[PDB]
Parts: sequence; structure tokens; C-alpha cells
Amino acid sequence: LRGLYPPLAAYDSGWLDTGDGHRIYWELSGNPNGKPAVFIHGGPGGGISPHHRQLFDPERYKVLLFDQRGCGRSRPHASLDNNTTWHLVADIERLREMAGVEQWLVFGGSWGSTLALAYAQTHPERVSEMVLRGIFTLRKQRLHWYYQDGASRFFPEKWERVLSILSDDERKDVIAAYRQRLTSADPQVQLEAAKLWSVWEGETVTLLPSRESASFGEDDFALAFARIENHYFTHLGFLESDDQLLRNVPLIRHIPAVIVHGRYDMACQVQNAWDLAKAWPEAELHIVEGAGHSYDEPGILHQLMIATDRFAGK
Repeated sequence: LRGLYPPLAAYDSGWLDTGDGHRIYWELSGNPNGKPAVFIHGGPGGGISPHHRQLFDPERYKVLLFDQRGCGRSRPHASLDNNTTWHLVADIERLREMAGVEQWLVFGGSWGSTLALAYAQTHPERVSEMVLRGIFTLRKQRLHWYYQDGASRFFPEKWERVLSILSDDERKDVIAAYRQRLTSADPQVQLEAAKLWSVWEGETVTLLPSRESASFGEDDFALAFARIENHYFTHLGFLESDDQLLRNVPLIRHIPAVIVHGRYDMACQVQNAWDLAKAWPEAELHIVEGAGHSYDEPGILHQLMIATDRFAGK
């Protein structure tokens, strides 16, 4: 189809205690005995949404949605204690064993494409196919484009607000100036910065401006989102190799995949989708023209709904 499936209820939900201070939220909607699928939300620190359920066929898919760690209803709110790429990879497996799935489709866009890759490349037997979107491999060039010099040139008026709170010395490294504030003993300080990191993204993640970019300002979300995002970026996704994710594709090349990406996606450039495709020829790349970063862009949504329907009713 072109649009989302109609709204529906999760058939199950709960909290999985990780054992190191974390209790992660997880839903279960679709079909009990259907094709097992997992949704991997993006923007490190963003959270799942009821809309993420309407993205898969109700009668054919059993989708597992889960809040990441310190975000969403996942308990330890804004907790950056034991919250890295590799810890999250462990949570996907727990949820798998728990869910009782031996292998499933990994649906994840933006940061979720990152985690999808990082998970697929360490558990190649647990993914049947992958549907990636707005590819994000976490290379230094990519963090620099959205948080230092690049996206800035397209939203000069929006980036001045993000810079307003930084001293000139502090302006030569936005990511770090923001890690100070975000990890301030003072929380009013860390909320002022959190609201400025969040809104920047919510405002450049769509081609045309939408009113729903306001949600990124909301204190709680903005506190978790900003500090979790800046956390992972500060550690470079916790990968030791700028290109560990590209330079590790052979391990999953054998896995059916579809790659959707907006030509004008300002959060993660097309260059990432192309680079990954240039390395994974068996994957079907779809550079949707006239669109931005958000999954819900009409052109990106289409290809996503098409990939999903195909990967299930093959």
C-alpha cells in the first residue's frame, strides 16, 4: 500500500529487567503466530510510537516494538549508565529469546538502521531480511555534517539558535559543548541545552516544515533524546573503527534487504545509502526523490509499505 495500516492495539506489553539497572518496555502487536518482526526505533534516544505498529501487515506480522534504554516508557529515564550500542544489541536478543523467535525481520530507520546493522553483523542468524531507511553508519563525517558544518549551511537561521548558548571557543565543537551542559549537576542548565539539541533535529528532519516538530521541545522527551543522542555521538557509537559498519557488510550481504533514503534527507546524507549499497550490491536501493529524512514522508512511506508487504507476502 501507499499509507499506514489502520490503528490497532498491541496484543501484549511489559518490562524486561536487563539485570544491570534497566527495565526496558516492549509491545507485541500484529499476529501471535505470524511472521516475526522487530521494530528498531531511531535517533538514539527517540522512542517507539503507536504509529510504528501500523507499518506492518496486521494479519501477517508479529511485530515486537521496544523502547531502547533510558527512553520511552523504558524505565531508567535519561539513564546513560550502561547504555551503549553493544548493551542494546544484548537487549534485542533477550527480547528475542523471551519473545520466542529464532529469527526475524529487522525494521529500523536512521539510528535504527545503525543498530540494525550492528545487531545483524553480530547475530547474522537471527535476521531473515532487513528494511533500512535513512542509513546512518556513524562515521565522523556524518556526525560533523549534522552537528558541526554541513546541515548548518541549509538552515542558517535554525543553527544560530543552536549556537546561541555557546562561547566562541565552544562553537568549534558543538557536540562537546553540549555534553558538558547535558551532564551538568544543574538540571535547568541541562534542560536548556536539551531543548536546543532536540528542536534542531525535529526541525530539519522533514522536507517541508510541519507543526509536529514541536514535540521535540517537550521537556521529558527533550531531556532523554538529547542526552542519549549526545551520549552515543560522544562515544562515536561505541565502534572502534570509523567504518566498522561499512567495513563489515560481507557478514550480512547474504541477507535480503531493501534500502530507502530521501534525496534531501538533511539528518543523514544520501552518500551513506549509496556507500552501503556500493558495498552491498544484492540490496535494492531506493533513493526517494523530493523527500526528506522522516519515514513518514509520503515517498519514503510508500517504499517502506511496499518493502514490508513484499517481504511478508512473497
